[PDB]
Amino acid sequence: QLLKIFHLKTGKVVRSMKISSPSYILDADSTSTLLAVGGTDGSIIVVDIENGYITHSFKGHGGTISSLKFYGQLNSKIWLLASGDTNGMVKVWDLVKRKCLHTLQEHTSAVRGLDIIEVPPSLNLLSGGRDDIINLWDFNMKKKCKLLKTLPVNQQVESC
Amino acid sequence: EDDDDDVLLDHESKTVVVDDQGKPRFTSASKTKIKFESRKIMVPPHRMTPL
Amino acid sequence: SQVFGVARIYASFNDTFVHVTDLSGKETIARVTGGMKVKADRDESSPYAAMLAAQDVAAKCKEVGITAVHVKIRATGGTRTKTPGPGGQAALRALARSGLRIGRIEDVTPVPSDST
Amino acid sequence: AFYVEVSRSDEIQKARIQLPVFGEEHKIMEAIHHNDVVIICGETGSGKTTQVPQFLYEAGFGAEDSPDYPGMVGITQPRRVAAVSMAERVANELGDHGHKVGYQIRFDSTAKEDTKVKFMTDGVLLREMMHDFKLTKYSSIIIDEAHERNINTDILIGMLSRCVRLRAKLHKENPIEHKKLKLIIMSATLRVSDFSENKTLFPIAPPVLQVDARQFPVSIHFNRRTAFNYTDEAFRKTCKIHQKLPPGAILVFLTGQQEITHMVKRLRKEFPFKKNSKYNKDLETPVSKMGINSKTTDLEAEDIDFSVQVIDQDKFKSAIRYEEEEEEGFEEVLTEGQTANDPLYVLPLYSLLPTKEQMRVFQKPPQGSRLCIVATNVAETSLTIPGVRYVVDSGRSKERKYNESNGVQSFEVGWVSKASANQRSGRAGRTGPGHCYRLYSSAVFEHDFEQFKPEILRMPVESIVLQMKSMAIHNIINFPFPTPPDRVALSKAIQLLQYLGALDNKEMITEDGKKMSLFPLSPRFSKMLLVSDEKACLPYIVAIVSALSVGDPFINEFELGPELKKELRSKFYKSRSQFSKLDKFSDVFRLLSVVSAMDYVPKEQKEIFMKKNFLRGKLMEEIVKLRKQLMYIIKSNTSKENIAVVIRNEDLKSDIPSVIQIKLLKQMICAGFVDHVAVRADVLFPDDAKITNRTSIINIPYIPVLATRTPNIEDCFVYIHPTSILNNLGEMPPKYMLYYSLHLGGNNKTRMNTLCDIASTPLANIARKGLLLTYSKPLTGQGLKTVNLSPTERYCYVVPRFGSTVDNDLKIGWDLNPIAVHQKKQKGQWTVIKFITR
Amino acid sequence: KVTGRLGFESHFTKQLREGSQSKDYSSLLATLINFSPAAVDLEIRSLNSFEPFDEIVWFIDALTQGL
Ligand SMILES: Nc1ncnc2c1ncn2[C@@H]1O[C@H](COP(=O)(O)OP(=O)(O)O)[C@@H](O)[C@H]1O
Repeated sequence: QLLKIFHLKTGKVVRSMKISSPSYILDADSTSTLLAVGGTDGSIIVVDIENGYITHSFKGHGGTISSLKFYGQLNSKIWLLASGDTNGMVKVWDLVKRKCLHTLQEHTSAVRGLDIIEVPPSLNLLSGGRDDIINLWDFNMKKKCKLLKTLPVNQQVESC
Repeated sequence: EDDDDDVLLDHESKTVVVDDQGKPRFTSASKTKIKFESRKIMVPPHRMTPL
Repeated sequence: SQVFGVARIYASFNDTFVHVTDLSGKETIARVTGGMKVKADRDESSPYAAMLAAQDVAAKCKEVGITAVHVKIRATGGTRTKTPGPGGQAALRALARSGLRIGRIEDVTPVPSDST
Repeated sequence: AFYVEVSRSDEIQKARIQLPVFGEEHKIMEAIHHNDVVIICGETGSGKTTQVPQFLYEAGFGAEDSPDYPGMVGITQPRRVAAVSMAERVANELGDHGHKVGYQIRFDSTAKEDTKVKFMTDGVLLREMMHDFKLTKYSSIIIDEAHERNINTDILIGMLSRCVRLRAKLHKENPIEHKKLKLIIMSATLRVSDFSENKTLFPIAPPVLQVDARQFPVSIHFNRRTAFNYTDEAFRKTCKIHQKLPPGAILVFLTGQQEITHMVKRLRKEFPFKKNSKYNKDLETPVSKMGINSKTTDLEAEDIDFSVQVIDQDKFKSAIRYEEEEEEGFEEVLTEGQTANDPLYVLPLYSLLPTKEQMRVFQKPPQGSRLCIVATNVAETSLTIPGVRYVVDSGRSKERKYNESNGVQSFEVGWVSKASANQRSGRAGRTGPGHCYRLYSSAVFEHDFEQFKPEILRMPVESIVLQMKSMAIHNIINFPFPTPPDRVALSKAIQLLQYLGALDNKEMITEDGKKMSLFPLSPRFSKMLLVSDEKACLPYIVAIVSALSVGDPFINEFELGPELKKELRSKFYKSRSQFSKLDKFSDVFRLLSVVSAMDYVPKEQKEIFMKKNFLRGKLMEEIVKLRKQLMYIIKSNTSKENIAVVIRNEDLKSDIPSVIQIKLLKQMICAGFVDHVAVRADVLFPDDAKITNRTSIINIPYIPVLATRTPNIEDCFVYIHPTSILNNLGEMPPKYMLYYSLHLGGNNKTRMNTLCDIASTPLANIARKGLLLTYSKPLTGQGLKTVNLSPTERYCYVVPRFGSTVDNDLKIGWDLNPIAVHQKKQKGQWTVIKFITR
Repeated sequence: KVTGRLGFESHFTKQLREGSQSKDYSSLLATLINFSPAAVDLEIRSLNSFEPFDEIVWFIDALTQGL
């Protein structure tokens, strides 16, 4: 049972949806009006929060779904989604074409803590895990590659 | 003088248009069953003919 | 793709246990009883007590990630009732309702070969 | 108390000294000190849009220390792009004070804290004034470029006159409990007597002032011909300009976002950069393209389609047939250092741009690259480009055009006036002796360009008064407009909105009325497209309203109608009785099915259907152009996602309705035209009707609602048009018919524009929302009883009366069949909730 | 079920409106005395009592001119 409270003087339940699986990870955008939530099966719904209902489904995946992240700069045309996992993988979706950009099966435990930025579309991302590997990627828009691994000795949760 | 009878009551896209203040906005989502379970229960062969 | 736990539902006298384990048997997940939900000490073997106990176990096990449960009902065994009471069916109905796929219902109650 | 010390930078300071708006600042501020309503009659290129609010902050508006003027300052640009550009402009100008400048372009944006001299938008402060009828906050209000005569400017000053009257009345006795209100209006032309010296707008005569500037010689050049594709004409001309002419930037007055983006990418293709920075800058300008801001913002003239226009080359030349190598503007020499293939710093400027493209106009180009703007009316009076010398003008600006009682209603790009055209041309000789190229002939400029009109004249008064009701002003009959319209017509507009359901019997707008007022279209069609989101009838209804808005498609009697004429009329009637006709014989299902037939045809099979079944090519193409856009508009406003909707192909195209959907669309068009109903005269005057089968079908008399019934015979007795399916078959006309409009023929017979036929009950169900029908008492003489549930409920059985025959002052009206209602007893009278099905 | 020829209003309220425009109510009272008490209650319970009060002050002035 997903709900949203508008934080302003109207503190009423604005929208309420019936999501499929009991979920345990949410992220809103760096901007407003995008809320992504993925259940404990493979389903990552994303919701425009103003007129609150489902704007993307994203069946897509496998296993219960770990942490995820947006890519948001105000007034852009890119709008990616990060989509970690429990069985170690990162499957990046966009939101402007509803397509799996790149499938990446490389990890060994739950992919907690991944982050996306661009440095001059370059768009380097970085995905930690309950395994000790942070494993940043170059992540071009068409076809992507890998760079260094640089291995912290932790159990990294939310590697910002 | 012949009166009628009428009630008279009450896919996805691949593009964006954002806003005047940033704030992107995507088109609608497609629509979204319980299980396939089974239970086998044995019958002792003295309540067979009643079954 | 589903993964499987094992229920080990204990339909004891004056109490009811439900704790799903991964199907080896070592790593138990969310031991609850009938006592730690109700507050009366008279019906800690209540069917309602076992019902919300199995509901909380179903929530915690869906939080961990197991989706199906091979279910194994055990009565108190020994030289005693040898047969499940009402709490076993109560917990069985509860976690069969609560969104969890069920597999291979059995009976693992011990049989004595005429002990004392 | 007197003033707070201000400060500016040196170069903007001397720029303000050099521009002539610094000369009249003391006389303007003394006219403000001596009178509230001050008129300024400046112009573009002067500097009065920018520096006069800085003069007001100098004068003490925004100073808390002054007990006279401790309030806000609101600068009201009618365009939100003008609001943000002048906001960042005066934020640069006040400098160290520059953090006191703010903008508010939509309603969801509230006041930012750091400003006291804030810019905003016309509709923004009208909703602000609506929920604050007192207007405590703002000590002053600045109405700039009010010369445009917008509907927003008209409603704006019509509220503001009474607003400043009541505020000054409450202030002049006590400054403590009531502060002043300084109204400062500007304009571009000097015809401000309709703002100042109108006794209905102002019984108290307000002072008028001027403070204009200087201009370098503009050389205007009219071409020997006038081209059809004005985009290719302007593009060929501007490549020859940037190839051959001496340096000085270009402003291209063109029409819309699509054409402007096409010209900007073509200009960047023709004069490209090798440098990655400028190439990526042009890439960002081409990437960031659109925005709408449908409901939660003010609106402008970029609805981009409500236009049934059409065109050709013989049509254009027959419009300009009074006009009966070496070309003007091709005189001066190319200068050294200026290559013919120089890079061009190309910039689009339409109103639907983002802010990070609206700021990029005021950046200097790379060296060796010349600056260029391709734009529309934002840079006419509000904005001005610092550096242009060549302006080139297509002479066509998108506004509202609507002519009456014939189904022509288009938001099309007409032909701009002589005064506004010369105001566009006067941006050529602006930085130096400049060159304007008007993309037509001077004979065209003479003939079809009028000299000096308001949007309140160009738009229907029903949508005008609905706009006023959504802005929540109720004393509309005596409201001070510069052009107050016909009081008969606006009372008919209030009556029409009460008939459609926008206005109740106490004249406050309903929610359906506000959802009508959101539309940039007629109230009738807005009602249609609001109601028809029920039981899958929206493609049918959008086809019908697109057909009525585009005009008559049928080639019927603009031609024949001895040896081939008989066979051609016979095959024409066969084409009528073919796939144009399969469903009923009401009237309008043919007008649905000919457009449903445009799906049953491949694209290379285009001309055969028009050339066989007698349809007009450009109108039949612009209806299937208009259908996509109108479905986009109404899906955008009524569906749960505002902006992001798209229109696929088959759902605009077609499907086939059987029985429930044709009767449902019949009650939809009844909801469209509920006051254009008609009755066969047997049910009012069976003696005068002479109801016989041998009376001709265009002679069985029909009677409309609300029309006077004097003892003359043919007062209400208006007849059927020959161009329907009656007058072609005519067996027995059903009793209640619909029409769109009325046209009087030469035999003094007012013929119709008939649409459909209802028996009793969908007519009653439609009228229930309206304020046409007045109910009777519960009638249980021989029938079955009224069942109550409560002293405020009722399940009674009543006959309805349509045309308000209680106290019959000759407004003719008829009863209906008895129907079972479900009442609720509001405040002494029994309103109706719903009906009861059998 | 429906029943035709029940056109707008019953004779009590019709005669009341005609009597109010004709400044006397004598025929209205002659009807009102005459017809049955069950019907009298059935019409007098629904006298259209709302904000201009035309029907109810016409009835009070009718009983004034009656007695
Ligand atoms: N946002 C802006 N940034 C820089 N300069 C501007 C801006 N807006 C207008 N200007 C310049 O300021 C000058 C004064 O024009 P403006 O005050 O805007 O209109 P008006 O002449 O109608 O008062 C113009 O020459 C124009 O080029």
